[PDB]
Amino acid sequence: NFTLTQPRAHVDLGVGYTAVCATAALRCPLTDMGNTAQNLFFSRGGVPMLHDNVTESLRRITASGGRLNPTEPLPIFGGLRPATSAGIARGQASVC
Amino acid sequence: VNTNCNTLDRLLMEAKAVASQSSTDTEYQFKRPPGSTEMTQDPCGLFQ
Amino acid sequence: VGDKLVFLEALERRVYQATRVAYPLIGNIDITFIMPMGVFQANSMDRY
Amino acid sequence: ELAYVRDGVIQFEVQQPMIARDGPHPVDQPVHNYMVKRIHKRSLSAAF
Amino acid sequence: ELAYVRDGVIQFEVQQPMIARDGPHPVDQPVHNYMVKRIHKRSLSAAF
Amino acid sequence: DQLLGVLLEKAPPLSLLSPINKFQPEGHLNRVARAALLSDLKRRVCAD
Amino acid sequence: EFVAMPVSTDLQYFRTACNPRGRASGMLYMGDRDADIEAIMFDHTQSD
Repeated sequence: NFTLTQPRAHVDLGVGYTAVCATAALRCPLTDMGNTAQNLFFSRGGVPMLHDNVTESLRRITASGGRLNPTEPLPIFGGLRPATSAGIARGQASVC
Repeated sequence: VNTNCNTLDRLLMEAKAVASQSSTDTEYQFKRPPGSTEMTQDPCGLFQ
Repeated sequence: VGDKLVFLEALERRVYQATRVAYPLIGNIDITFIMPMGVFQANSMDRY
Repeated sequence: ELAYVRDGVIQFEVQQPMIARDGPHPVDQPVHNYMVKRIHKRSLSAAF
Repeated sequence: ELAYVRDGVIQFEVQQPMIARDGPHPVDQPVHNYMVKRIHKRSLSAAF
Repeated sequence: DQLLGVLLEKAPPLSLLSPINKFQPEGHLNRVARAALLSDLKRRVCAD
Repeated sequence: EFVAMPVSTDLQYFRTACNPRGRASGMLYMGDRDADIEAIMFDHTQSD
């Protein structure tokens, strides 16, 4: 595997500004303007409740009636990523 | 922010198509992947 | 245009053709939106 | 002689270009392509 | 010889004309400016 | 008749061929771009 | 052909190009695995 390298250099002799860019037209939107709430149970560090059943039922109820939720086994020392669903319909969902 | 030039110069220099803050592969708009180099223009972010 | 002789180029066939390199000038723009949800105008003169 | 071609084929050669960049991305290598296009056969009949 | 440049520079100066006005305004004096810019390096790579 | 009748199987619908050809940044797209292009295709085919 | 359905059904769903089955399906939603056309056809553990 030969590799071919060539160094180059540039400079702008501009006493002011010399180039201008402007967003002329708009193509298809990428993200989706859906209704996806934000789940705050993806973070750790706060002062928890004194009863574990309380927070467990709380997280269960919060997962009920939503789309993105932490995986149930709750892996300690992880990233707490949601379960990967199947294909997407009309674009990447945006949180609220 | 630090004061080096006037507010007009700082404002004209801020809008320079800063790096993105999301992902273009996932469907949940995760955090920005460390190392992903893509520049998106961000208006109404420097104006708050 | 105006009073100048500017070039007008649309490089998409002489370059960036049959290649895996993404054509530039297709950058993105981040826009935010805000909406109220449960506001109730507490005014008899406004509830009409 | 077309009633004896018994699944012939034809082909030619064209290659795609590429560009050269640098940075936090792998180097680029020229790629050549080789393709063959098969031959379909149909008949024509007219009675008398 | 691009492999060995080690921070090449470029420099240019500019002058500014003044206008003779009198009255309550204090006197003026001609002013000169001196600016220097650096060069920017970048490589290019391909494979074989 | 053999010609002009063979080409109908090679010709795809314009309503689909146009935006596909228009959106050619790199050939293969990610899921997000694919879904956006699909919404475009549906909007187009429902109308033209 | 007639299909049964609950009485209090969202009428706004029938105001656009809809799907008669009640849930969107097809092979157009993929990207990683071929065993997903069966995933999004009956699996009611994930949303539509």
